[PDB]
Amino acid sequence: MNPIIFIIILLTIMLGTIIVMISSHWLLVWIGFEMNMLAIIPIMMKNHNPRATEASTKYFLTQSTASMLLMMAVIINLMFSGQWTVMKLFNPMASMLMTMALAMKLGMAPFHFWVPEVTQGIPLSSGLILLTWQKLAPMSVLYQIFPSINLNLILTLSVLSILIGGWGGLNQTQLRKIMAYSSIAHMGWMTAVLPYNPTMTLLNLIIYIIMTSTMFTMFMANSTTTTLSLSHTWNKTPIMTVLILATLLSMGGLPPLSGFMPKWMIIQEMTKNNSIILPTFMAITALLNLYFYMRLTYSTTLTMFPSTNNMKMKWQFPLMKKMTFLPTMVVLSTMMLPLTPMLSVLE
Amino acid sequence: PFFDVQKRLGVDLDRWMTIQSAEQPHKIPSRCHAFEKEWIECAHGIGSIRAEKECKIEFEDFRECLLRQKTMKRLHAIRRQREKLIKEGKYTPPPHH
Amino acid sequence: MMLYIVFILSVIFVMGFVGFSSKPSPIYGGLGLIVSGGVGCGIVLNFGGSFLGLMVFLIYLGGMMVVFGYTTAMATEQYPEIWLSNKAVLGAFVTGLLMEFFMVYYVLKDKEVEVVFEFNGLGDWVIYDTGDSGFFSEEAMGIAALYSYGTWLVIVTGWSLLIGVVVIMEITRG
Amino acid sequence: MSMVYMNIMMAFTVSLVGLLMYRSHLMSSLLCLEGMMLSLFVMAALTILNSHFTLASMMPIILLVFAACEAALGLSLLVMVSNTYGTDYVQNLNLLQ
Amino acid sequence: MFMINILMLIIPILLAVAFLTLVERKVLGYMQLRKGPNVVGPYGLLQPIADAIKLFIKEPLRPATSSASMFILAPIMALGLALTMWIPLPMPYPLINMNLGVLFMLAMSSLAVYSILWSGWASNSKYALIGALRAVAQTISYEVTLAIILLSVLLMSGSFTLSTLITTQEQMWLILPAWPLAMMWFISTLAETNRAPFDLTEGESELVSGFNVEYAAGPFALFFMAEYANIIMMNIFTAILFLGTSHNPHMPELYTINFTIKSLLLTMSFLWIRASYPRFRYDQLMHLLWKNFLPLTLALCMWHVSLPILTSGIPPQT
Amino acid sequence: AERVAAFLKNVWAKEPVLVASFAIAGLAVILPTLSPYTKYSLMINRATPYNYPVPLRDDGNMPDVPSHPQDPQGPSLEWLKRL
Amino acid sequence: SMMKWNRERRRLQIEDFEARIALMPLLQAEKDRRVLQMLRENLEEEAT
Amino acid sequence: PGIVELPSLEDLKVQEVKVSSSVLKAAAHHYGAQCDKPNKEFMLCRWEEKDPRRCLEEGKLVNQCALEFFRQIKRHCAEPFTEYWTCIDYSGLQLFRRCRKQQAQFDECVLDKLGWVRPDLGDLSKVTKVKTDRPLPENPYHSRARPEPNPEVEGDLKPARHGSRLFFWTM
Amino acid sequence: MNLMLALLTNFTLATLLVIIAFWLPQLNVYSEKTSPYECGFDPMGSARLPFSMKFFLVAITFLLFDLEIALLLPLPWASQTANLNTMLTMALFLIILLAVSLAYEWTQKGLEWTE
Ligand SMILES: CCCCCCCCCCCCCCCCCC(=O)OC[C@H](COP(=O)(O)OCCN)OC(=O)CCCCCCCCCCCCCCCCC
Ligand SMILES: CCCCCCCCCCCCO[C@@H]1O[C@H](CO)[C@@H](O[C@H]2O[C@H](CO)[C@@H](O)[C@H](O)[C@H]2O)[C@H](O)[C@H]1O
Ligand SMILES: CCCCCCCCCCCCO[C@@H]1O[C@H](CO)[C@@H](O[C@H]2O[C@H](CO)[C@@H](O)[C@H](O)[C@H]2O)[C@H](O)[C@H]1O
Ligand SMILES: CCCCCCCCCCCCO[C@@H]1O[C@H](CO)[C@@H](O[C@H]2O[C@H](CO)[C@@H](O)[C@H](O)[C@H]2O)[C@H](O)[C@H]1O
Repeated sequence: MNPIIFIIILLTIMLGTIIVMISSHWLLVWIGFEMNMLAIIPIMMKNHNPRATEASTKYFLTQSTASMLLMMAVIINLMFSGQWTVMKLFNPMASMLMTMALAMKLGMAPFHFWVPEVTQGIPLSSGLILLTWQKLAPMSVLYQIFPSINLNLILTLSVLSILIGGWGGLNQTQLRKIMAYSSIAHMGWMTAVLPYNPTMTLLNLIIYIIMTSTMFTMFMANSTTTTLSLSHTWNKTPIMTVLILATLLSMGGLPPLSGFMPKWMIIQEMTKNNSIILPTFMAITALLNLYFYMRLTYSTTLTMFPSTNNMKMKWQFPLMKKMTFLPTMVVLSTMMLPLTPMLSVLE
Repeated sequence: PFFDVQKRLGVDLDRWMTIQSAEQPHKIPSRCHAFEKEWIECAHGIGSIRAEKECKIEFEDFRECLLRQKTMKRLHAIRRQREKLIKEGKYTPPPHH
Repeated sequence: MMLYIVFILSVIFVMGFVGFSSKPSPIYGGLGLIVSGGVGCGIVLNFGGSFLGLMVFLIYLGGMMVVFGYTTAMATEQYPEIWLSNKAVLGAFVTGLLMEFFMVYYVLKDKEVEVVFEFNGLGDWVIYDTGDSGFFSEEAMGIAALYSYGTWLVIVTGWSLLIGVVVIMEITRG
Repeated sequence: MSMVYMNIMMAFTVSLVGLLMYRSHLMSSLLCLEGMMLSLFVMAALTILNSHFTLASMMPIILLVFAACEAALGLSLLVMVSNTYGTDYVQNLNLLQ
Repeated sequence: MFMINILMLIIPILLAVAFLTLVERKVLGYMQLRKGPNVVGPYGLLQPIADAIKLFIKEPLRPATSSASMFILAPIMALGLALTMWIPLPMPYPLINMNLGVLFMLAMSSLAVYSILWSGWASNSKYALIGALRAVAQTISYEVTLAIILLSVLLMSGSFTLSTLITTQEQMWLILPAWPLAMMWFISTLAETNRAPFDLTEGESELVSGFNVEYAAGPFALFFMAEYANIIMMNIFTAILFLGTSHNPHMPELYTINFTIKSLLLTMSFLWIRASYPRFRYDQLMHLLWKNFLPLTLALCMWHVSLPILTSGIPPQT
Repeated sequence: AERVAAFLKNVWAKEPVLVASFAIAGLAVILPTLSPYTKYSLMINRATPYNYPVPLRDDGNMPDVPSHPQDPQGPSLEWLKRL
Repeated sequence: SMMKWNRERRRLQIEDFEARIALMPLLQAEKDRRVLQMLRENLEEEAT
Repeated sequence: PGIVELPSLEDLKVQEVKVSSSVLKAAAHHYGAQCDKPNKEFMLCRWEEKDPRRCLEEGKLVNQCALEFFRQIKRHCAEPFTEYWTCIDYSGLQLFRRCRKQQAQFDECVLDKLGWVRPDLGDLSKVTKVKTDRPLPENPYHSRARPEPNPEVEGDLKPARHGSRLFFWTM
Repeated sequence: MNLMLALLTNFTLATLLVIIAFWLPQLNVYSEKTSPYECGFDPMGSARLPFSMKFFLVAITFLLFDLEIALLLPLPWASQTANLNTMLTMALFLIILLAVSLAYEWTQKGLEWTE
């Protein structure tokens, strides 16, 4: 891939997301989704190996099916309303189809099976796009149709995502599958608060993106994709292990780290609506996420695993990866709890 | 939209196609033009929570124009009865019907 | 009987879908899809969309022609499967036709049928517009407005088609 | 609703079940995807034509344009899957278990 | 009176096709310094009848490995669709007056391709398969260029109605303002009809007989009839598209006379071209269309979009 | 101007088909700007009456609106009669 | 030549379009009466 | 939901202009000039009332002026007019351009006898004013009273009292 | 109706000719006569074996080009718009982007058949 071609394709991925976000017409929203899927597959196939081919095919089949259900909902909405405006849907069957269509696009459980596999099959840079940028467009549509979403359906997906994400991460030794299951679990929190306060869905989304972007950027820096490969970081870049520790604890929602904020704010919103059993269940089940974050901090930062002799050759060479924005993202990933009231800007 | 860049910049990218009461080529009106306009003008500015309740009449009529469900039920009721009366030798259609 | 023209075409429409949804050899799946495109064009034509109908037929005829070529290269086996050659294909094919027949039988037996949702079986002509005396086609004016009104739609569609060429070449350059 | 909708909606459902219930050939599933667009195209056209909403008469055309892109995208992936395993069978795409 | 009209269309077509085979054999004979049929009937006039009778009393064959239903279906589509291509032709009055006759013929011509694909495939023999996939290649070559060539011409006519092409050319043939398009259209019709130098799906010297190598007797005859009916129809369409005949509503026969002469001469030129050139290689046909005709057709399409506007010559919708 | 001529003449010898295409494509883009007739195309499209000309309710102060189709007031198509 | 003929055809189209405009008031009046008569006929049959 | 009010069959009866479309097309241009005033008032009524029942009376004056128009042609120009629409009737598209010679004969006949002048190209497509005594309809859409708008939130914007007031935060 | 009548007659005549062709001639069917043809010697393998497509990339590009015509075919109607300034710009825009896509595939050797 010619560098100019990569930029144009990369700009098209953003263009499709932006089209969804600025569109007031259901057709243009669907077009934006198609444009996004068209441009992301070549990024997935960038390295041209059988695994990347499998991931791209599994991704394409899933996203195509969601687009069909989404467009079906739009046409049903047109029959029962005669209009195309992006807003609440006027038919409950259309609401179900759109909600499920967006659930597949996000990778929410039980439409989650593709997220672990696609993420594992593609490079880290592509996985970063998949688990962060690709969340924006479906969430922005959910942010506009939520008044007509069936409450039981959306909360059922949120609960299942948190459980399935929590349990799925416990068995993983690959860093890309850990980030996939962690992503599934975090998506559950975003949609659980969606019916009550959409602002806290945006807050959780932004903070999830900052923390996920930081973790992928640190994995890219040392070119690590397994738990054991990451366990050598202490012997080359000690500073990196400390940043991984702080970021991982934040992702686990431990105060006083930034990652505690979205969980804190979502519990507040749910209790204000006399929803007590669900936030309690959610917070406890999120302890599964913390458990398999803590294993990574054990093998990465708090202990020292054995090295290999050839590691000494890497002591003589500096990191040359861009690590774009890493110093800023890690500070935002960890030291933002004192600034929590700034969430009103999202209002 | 999520980001209303269209309103901010004043450009009009897709609002033109959103409703059937908007300006059409050569002013060809849609079949339910009047019903849409009434519902859009009833609910303008007051929000969906209020509009769901205070514009049911306008919406209910508009829905009838779109899918004609009440009308077709009425015709099936009339047609079904004629079958009963024609088949019983009770009513006879006039020449023009 | 002729008043039910659109319904009769829609019955063949579903039957074509059962043809390729049962998933025999893609040679026969393509045939099923060509039929559905044909009577699908007929359905849209009978609603006043001659241009829309003929084009979906034209586009799908070229698409299945590419599919036929790809089937002989990448989706062919020694004994391509017909609807009668496989129990899973025949079972799906039979199931879809019986589910189609019964829906037809009730809606014709009663002039209404309930299949999850209420459908009126009075014939599709009853919903048509009564008056009409414009000296033009409405579909043509609406479609032709893509270039005056649909400036934004042309940009996004033109870009996507251009990117599509760039993308397919990246994907297929191993 | 009108009776045509019953069969067009049924057609979409048949292809949806067709897509979700795989066999071996990945090509067969790509046809079920083109089947769903065909029914979506037809059902959109009936609604738009019947209601006399002129400006959306271009909507079904745009629908086909982005169906062609998906089919071209799907066929491209099938080329690379076939070049790897020598068939388009979907059971070969299980490295990532 | 409409059924009689249908028979007055298709029976003469089958007679014209029968005698086109005689005219082809004679014209090629004399261009090859020989005579061609002149024994069976005076000047070979009974030769087409003898060939027709002989084929339909010859034994048909169903190959052992063939797919029966598609094997028989394919020749029926071929002849059925070939005759369907004639119903919208204004001669000067069409049998069926369509708003979109031009697009109807594009759709039917695309459908007629499958009578080649399915006959070659259903035959389940290698030479048949090779011929069938050449048909796939040939359609990919010309279909995109053919439609855009038509669109450029219709931008001067303003309509998709075939009868409006008669009105557009009332003062002058469209070949004057569009001879570059007429050139590329004429080639495209040779490719579209699998005619030499683009007779590739059959390609005698390479594929024995190509897509219909396994067909015999009557089923073979239907394919042969369909081919020659398509030759005449596409030259009528060329004559209507570029050599418009003036129509007098009170003397419609005079249109039909001048119109027929032009179509005969254009059909004669197909035979003339067959006697003159070697065959293309079928990847060279793809490059001819995509690398030469397509860039020029795209440019002329923009030119003919702009020209009516900049000259204020936009035609009417009617 | 000499470097371009060598390239231009070179492509006339190797790819005359592409030289002709770009030239025609260039004319399709430029001439509409420089043509004195392009303005009339929109006026003729404007003057074609697809719809009924709905009358206006006369209120008393419409000097330029005609009362009868043959009255002098209103747009005239004399420019088109002579075009 | 194509320019000049197509200008004439546009002039001929307007003339044709103006004839329809002249008759539209008469046809519209007939249409209104015809629709109302049909409905009134429908209404009476429905009563019995 | 009400019983649709439909007029009586006597209130709908009128003398019908029972001539073919080729007859109407032949006389359309002169008919447009001669019967403009009743026609324009009737068309103003339909696009204002939006109801065929509210315009019946003006729709009868359209026919009475059409019959009077065709009665004058019969009195003075029956034969020249009869050739002309016959020529129009022959054409499959009823084209004017195929009957220019006969159109002339009818055109100078109505000029000499009746003083009628043919409208120029573009005349019949003008938007014209029309005086009427029918009052302007006030609720032609039969709209209900619209819901009241939400009471406006206005006044002077002051800082939030004690800031965000989020848990412990003092700002 | 007329069109449906015309189509039925066309395919009815074709089917009648096939029926006559199959039931009029005297038949003598045996295995060697109906065996697959291949120049006198038995076929070597199945004709259902995969047949590689060398123009596969052109075939996919045809699907994308074959939809440009649907977008361009409305042009004769679009030329009747009042807003010709916007028209001509958008019509020329589409064709140029189609030309650019063709140039890209051409310059990147996408139209060359694989060996
Ligand atoms: C104020 C409001 C906000 C409140 C939220 C909490 C704020 C803290 C958030 C921290 C954000 C991450 C930034 C942490 C900076 C860590 C700097 C450091 O520890 O020294 C790095 C040291 C490098 O070792 P060296 O080889 O000598 O130097 C190479 C680099 N030039 O590395 C090492 O050599 C150490 C290797 C052994 C690993 C020891 C692990 C246990 C000690 C970790 C302490 C940091 C814990 C951070 C976790 C969050 C704590 C709240
Ligand atoms: C995943 C498979 C997807 C398959 C999709 C199949 C087609 C789906 C059709 C969706 C439209 C069905 O529409 C469903 O039935 C009728 C439609 O009048 C409605 O019927 C009901 O709702 C309306 C509400 O005013 C009233 O008539 C009344 O309350 C009741 O009749 C339902 O409220 C609607 O939800
Ligand atoms: C990579 C992207 C490539 C994008 C390329 C886009 C190329 C577009 C080139 C401009 C095409 C239109 O160019 C423009 O056409 C209109 C005519 O319609 C002309 O406009 C002229 O005619 C119109 C009506 O026809 C009159 O209303 C107007 O008074 C007059 O100026 C403009 O003078 C000309 O500048
Ligand atoms: C707006 C419509 C009209 C504009 C024209 C649009 C289509 C433009 C087509 C691309 C033109 C430039 O791109 C093309 O790239 C290839 C590189 O492989 C060049 O070079 C190649 O072409 C020719 C034919 O294939 C070969 O003989 C040559 O060996 C090879 O180098 C072509 O000479 C050039 O024409």
